[PDB]
Amino acid sequence: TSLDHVFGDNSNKLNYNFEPMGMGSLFIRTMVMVGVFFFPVFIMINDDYKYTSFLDKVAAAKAA
Amino acid sequence: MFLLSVFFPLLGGLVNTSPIARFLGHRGSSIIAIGCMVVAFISSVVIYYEVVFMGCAVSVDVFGTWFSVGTFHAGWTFNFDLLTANMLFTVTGVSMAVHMYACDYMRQDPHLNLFLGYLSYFTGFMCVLVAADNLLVMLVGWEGIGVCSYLLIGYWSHRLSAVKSAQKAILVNRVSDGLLMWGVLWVWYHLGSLEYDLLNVYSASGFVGLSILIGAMGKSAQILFHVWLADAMEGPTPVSALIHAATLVTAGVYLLVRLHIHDEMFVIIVGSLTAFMAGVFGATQSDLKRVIAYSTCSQLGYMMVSLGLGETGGEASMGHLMTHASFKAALFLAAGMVISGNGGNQHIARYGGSAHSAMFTMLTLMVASLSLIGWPELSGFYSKETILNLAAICADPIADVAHTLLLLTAMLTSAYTTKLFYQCFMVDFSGSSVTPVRNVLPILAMAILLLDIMLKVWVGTNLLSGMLFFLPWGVKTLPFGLMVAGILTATAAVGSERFTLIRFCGSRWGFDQLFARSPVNPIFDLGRITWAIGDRGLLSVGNLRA
Amino acid sequence: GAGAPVKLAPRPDKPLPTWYELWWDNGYYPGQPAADFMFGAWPGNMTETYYLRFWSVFGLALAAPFYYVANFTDETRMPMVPQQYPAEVRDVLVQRRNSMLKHDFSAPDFKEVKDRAKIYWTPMY
Amino acid sequence: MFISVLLILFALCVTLIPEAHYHMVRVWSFVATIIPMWVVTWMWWNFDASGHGLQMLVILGRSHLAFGIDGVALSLMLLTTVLFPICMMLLRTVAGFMTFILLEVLVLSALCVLDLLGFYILFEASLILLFLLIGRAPYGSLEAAYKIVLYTMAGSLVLLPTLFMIYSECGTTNVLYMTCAYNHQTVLGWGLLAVLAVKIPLMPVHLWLPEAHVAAPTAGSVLLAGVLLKLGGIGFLRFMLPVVPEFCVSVFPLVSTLCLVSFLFSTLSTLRQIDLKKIVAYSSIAHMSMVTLAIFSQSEFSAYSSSFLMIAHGLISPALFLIVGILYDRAHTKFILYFSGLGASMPIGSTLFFLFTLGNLAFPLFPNFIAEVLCMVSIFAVHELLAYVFCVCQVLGAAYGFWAFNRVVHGLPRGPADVTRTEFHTVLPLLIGAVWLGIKPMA
Amino acid sequence: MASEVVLALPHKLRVMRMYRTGLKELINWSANRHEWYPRAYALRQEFEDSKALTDREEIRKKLEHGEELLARFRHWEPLIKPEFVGGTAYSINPAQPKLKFIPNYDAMDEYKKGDHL
Amino acid sequence: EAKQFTPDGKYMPGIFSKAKPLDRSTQWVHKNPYIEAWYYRRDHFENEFVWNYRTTIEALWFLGGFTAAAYALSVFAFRQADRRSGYPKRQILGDEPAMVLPDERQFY
Ligand SMILES: CCCCCCCCCCCCCCCCCC(=O)O[C@@H](COC(=O)CCCCCCCCCCCCCCC)COP(=O)(O)OCC[N+](C)(C)C
Ligand SMILES: CCCCCCCCCCCCCCCCCCCC(=O)O[C@H](COC(=O)CCCCCCCCCCCCCC)COP(=O)(O)OCCN
Repeated sequence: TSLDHVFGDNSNKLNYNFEPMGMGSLFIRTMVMVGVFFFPVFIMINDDYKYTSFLDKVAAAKAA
Repeated sequence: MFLLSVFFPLLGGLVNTSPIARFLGHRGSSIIAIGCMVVAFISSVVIYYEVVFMGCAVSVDVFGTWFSVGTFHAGWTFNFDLLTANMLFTVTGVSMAVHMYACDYMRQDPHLNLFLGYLSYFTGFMCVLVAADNLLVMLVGWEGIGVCSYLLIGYWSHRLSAVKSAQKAILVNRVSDGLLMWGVLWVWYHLGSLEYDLLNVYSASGFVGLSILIGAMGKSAQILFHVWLADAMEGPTPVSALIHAATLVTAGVYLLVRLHIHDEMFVIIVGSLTAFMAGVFGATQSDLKRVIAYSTCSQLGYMMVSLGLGETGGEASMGHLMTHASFKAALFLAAGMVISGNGGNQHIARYGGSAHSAMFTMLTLMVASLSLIGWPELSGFYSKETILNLAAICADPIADVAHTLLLLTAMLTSAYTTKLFYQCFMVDFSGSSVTPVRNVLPILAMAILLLDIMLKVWVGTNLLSGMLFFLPWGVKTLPFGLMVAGILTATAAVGSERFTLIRFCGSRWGFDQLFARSPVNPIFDLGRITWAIGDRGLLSVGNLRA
Repeated sequence: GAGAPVKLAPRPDKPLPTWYELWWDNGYYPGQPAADFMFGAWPGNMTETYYLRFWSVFGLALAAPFYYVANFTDETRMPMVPQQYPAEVRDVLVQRRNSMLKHDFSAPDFKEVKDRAKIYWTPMY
Repeated sequence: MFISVLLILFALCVTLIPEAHYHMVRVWSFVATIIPMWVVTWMWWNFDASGHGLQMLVILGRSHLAFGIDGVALSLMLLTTVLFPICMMLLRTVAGFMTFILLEVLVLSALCVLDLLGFYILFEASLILLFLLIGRAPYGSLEAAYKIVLYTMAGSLVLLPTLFMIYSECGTTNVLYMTCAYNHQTVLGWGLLAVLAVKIPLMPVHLWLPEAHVAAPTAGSVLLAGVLLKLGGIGFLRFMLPVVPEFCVSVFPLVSTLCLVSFLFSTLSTLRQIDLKKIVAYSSIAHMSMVTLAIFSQSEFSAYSSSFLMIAHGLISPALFLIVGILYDRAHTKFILYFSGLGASMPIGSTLFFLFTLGNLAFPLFPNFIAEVLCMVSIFAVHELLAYVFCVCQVLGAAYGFWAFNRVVHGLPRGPADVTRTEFHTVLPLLIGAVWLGIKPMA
Repeated sequence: MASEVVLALPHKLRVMRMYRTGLKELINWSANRHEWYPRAYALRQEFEDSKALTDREEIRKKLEHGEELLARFRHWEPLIKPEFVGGTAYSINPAQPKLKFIPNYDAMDEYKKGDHL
Repeated sequence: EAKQFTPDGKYMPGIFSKAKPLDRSTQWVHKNPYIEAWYYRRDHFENEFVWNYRTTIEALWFLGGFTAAAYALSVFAFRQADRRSGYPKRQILGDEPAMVLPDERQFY
């Protein structure tokens, strides 16, 4: 306590309850994080879908 | 002479950190560090004249093979070509003056030889990075400068904010390092080799350029990765000069210029957004080192756009890198001298007059500031005007918006650099400590970088200097008018009453605060879930009481 | 000036919170959160709602011009065509998807070169 | 074989030394583990790398117990013979010396056996030794010992009838004829997955490791981390992949998702740990998940890269356990809140801690960097996204590693003094091995 | 609005803290000290225009409005002297506390320096 | 001010000596009771698990959710690898009899 009159004392305490985040906030932020940090997975899934729909068009208009 | 540019700063670091330094002390270690940088600079000068001017590249098999399993073959091999010679000349020349400065700036530090050894290791890993001929020895250099940046940013380890700044630099760069590693996997898989001369790509699979761009955006501190760069001011002033001039931030731009496998839309958009963002960020700061840090981020944005423009744009990007290193290191060294003359204060509201600094420090700040703002027929004028004129004739419609962003950024840069000079010297005194530094070593350190600024005007970086891209006088001389507008506004010292815009920009758009809870707190909470609910909960098997 | 005074941080003298490892206590006063701005008052007393509200306008203010020029403006705005090359030099230069010579609307294979510059992501089989 | 009998009989003579001769007991038990290191180095000298896959064979009639050397077994045997004298330097009683001597006999014979019933007999004969080592009365934990023994017994009991099923199916448990006969691969594949997914910590059967690897003494932690986890990997590479390959293809999505969730969830749990030994203990699960996925990729040079990662982990993580053991031995706690400023008070120990922290995070000039690059080459060649998952999550490993280092090493200097000569020489062979295998591993 | 510490103060000290923080925030928002002097004079004249009040409701309304203003205009980058808390020179190279030394620890009780089992 | 060595080496235990000998336990930490209590509680945190609303919801969406995401990604990668290698549809566990294990004597 020899420096409390120079740099401040220990009377003011931290205002935080150390509690977990709310469930909806955690879910929404995790879904945004999955979308941002795993964007090659969505890009490649979209590539597979766009490729298979073209083969569907070919197989549809070919056998007619 | 060729291997002396790479090995020998690493040797200086090894000497000054080992128990050999217990016999030399501070006094002997300063001599060892300065000599070990002078030799490497002389070697790099010889390499520069041989390779750039006489066009004779040299390839050295140094330590045999590193590892070779299947068709994945990594060798301990260097290659010294035009880009490598450019980078080696720049890195060793800047690091020599920074060592000469640091031997006097950190004189009163208790562990001076440890600091000098860390600086030498950082320089040597940068030399290893640019001298490598394949991707894996490049990754040695990449992670080596990352580790040495961690050691040097958090040098004053008893201060918690410095420790957290070093950890932040490591983590932000670790994200981009992961993406760069995945890109190296793509490149090797679809081309069959790791050496640069066998990596000629016309049309690749998109993930290659994107992931290598993300890995470069980490080190060059572009948008959504710039957050570590401002906090890296916790380290001492020589660390900041070497981070912002020659090492670390120029590595991603070097990698993109070397590979040339990007897709230009992402590169142009990222670079121009970064330039405008860092321009408005540096206009609203009062910490003397943070303004210079944001100007570094802005110029890296300029170089990013230029390498987006094309092969000529890639050459202009390397040219602006080379000329930027000299005046940026000079700016940081002059700012360190001004800080030491004012009792350690870094706020520009507590400066003024011409008593707290030497005449040479004020001259250094003035000349490097004039080169940065593109004053005509100085060093930065040639490279910055080349990039601006190349952006004014690109046939991509995206480059139309990028050019406008660059012109606005140029006006902002001439505003806040003139503000940095005005607050430091022109206004009345508002500090209380006048201890001006006039030692020989930091003055000679500044004089060397000013000589390099003159050298870039006298001898160009490449053949683009003097080539005329044919533009009307209105398009050509507009950046001069934007420089004058910034100077007049900053000397008038005018301000606006829109305080909510002022506090949105001065708080740097809240990127750190939004990152404190969009990935970070969720990572902590998901760890709580995986431990408490999973390991202790759902998967836990209890005992059978009897 | 090494050896400056610094105040020490007190040890815990009360029961600890369950998730106490979100405070960084290094031994000196004051400690900090494990990541800055995760809790406690933000600088300038701003909040997350402040930044999200200002960004919900400012983000479209920055993304607006790029969209306009990428969808409502094309190669013909330029007063000149790109740099001209002999056929043996040009034919390898425009193989790069990166090249700015694909914006040459006076080339006889302008469309085919633009159709070959479409970015793909998954390499097909 | 005659040499192995002589080495066992020389090692077992520690019991007959009268206890009042302290110097002789120490020297005899240390030399009894030094000699097999020389013999295994000689076996590496004798190996013909352009010859057959199996060399130096011996088979003991109709008793099972057949032995042979390949590259994976030879590298793992070299690592074990390095690690056991360091364990001898960390013990003080004849009971400890004898437990580690019996463990060395069982590990060395299990690493190179070519019979499945012989592997079963040799490996889990170490169960009661591990129970007594972990649940030692004043300073161990009986809960941890019960957990590790019961999980291992559960997996082994699932395997044992399938072992006997293929034995009745073809007539032998020799791996050279088990790989050439027609067998019902789904049943035996499930039995082998059951043992080796407990030995390698794979979720959900992984909860024994955080208790056991922390409750063990420093020598026990060095052995358990650096050696005993890799018996699951050599189980995969020697027995399961050659004998049930159709199962090994069909189970790949399940093994793949187990490896991915083990990697991610164990990395997420490591961040909230507050015990230094528990921090070091969790980090091993993610590395073993990368090992298992690289083994199961079977794609480019998968055995090579996965064995090299096993060696790199077995060098780096015992050194971290050694540094935590020094801190615990001379400060009587393993709790992070009691340690700060260890750079000023233990500069050599903190330098070693930093170097092995960088090694554990797979930074270059350490064998983990080469290992993780080649493991991700093997994973990438099946699909690019299975490599991307490990690539993008590198910030999560560095977060816990640098957070633990920065919390205990910097700040206000409090804590014990720097390392002794003995502690430095316990650390030193691992550092030399790391520098060599990370700079010039091959010729 | 004021913090829970300032709301616990006596009225005289509450007004004093409000004037002091107003002067400091005017320092933080100004370019120089010579810019700050007439703003300090204007803030002093602003407090002098409410000195002779007696109605506690009007006093409370003025006090609460000024505290809202000070919560609005809290600078995001305050000017702190470097060697104090929040400064750039705080907690850099402190003197080491006394750490104890054990000489020749390996030589004490040799042959019995492991872990018990 | 203890004396644990003779002038020619020879460690002395000092069992009956007045001065406190420096030894292995000299730098053992003084235990803070609340820190010991918090570490004990975190060591036995499985006694605090309860099937309330938040526990059930987070165990469903994160643990089961990401496990299902990883299984779907693994099957996607397996099928895409088999298509990009020239293979037909291959038999994973519970997928009806089909092709497993390509033949090296065959060109796909
Ligand atoms: C599956 C292959 C085995 C590879 C496992 C990884 C090994 C880790 C380290 C890599 C070193 C590479 C060494 C290459 C040359 C050595 C000899 C050699 O060829 O290797 C042997 C085996 O190599 C070894 O045993 C390497 C030993 C590595 C273990 C090192 C760790 C232990 C040292 C600890 C630290 C000691 C420090 C002491 C100093 C104070 C056989 O492997 P292959 O060439 O694949 O066999 C050929 C296959 N066929 C016969 C069918 C044609
Ligand atoms: C904790 C981290 C510390 C970081 C340390 C710094 C960063 C290091 C990063 C890279 C480390 C690589 C070290 C490799 C060591 C030797 C490997 C090669 C072994 C060998 O036998 O090779 C021969 C040795 O040659 C030679 O070695 C040359 C012969 C002797 C002449 C030069 C002497 C060396 C002077 C170096 C000064 C200080 C430099 C500091 C790095 C060269 O021949 P080959 O068989 O490969 O054949 C091919 C070309 N002929």
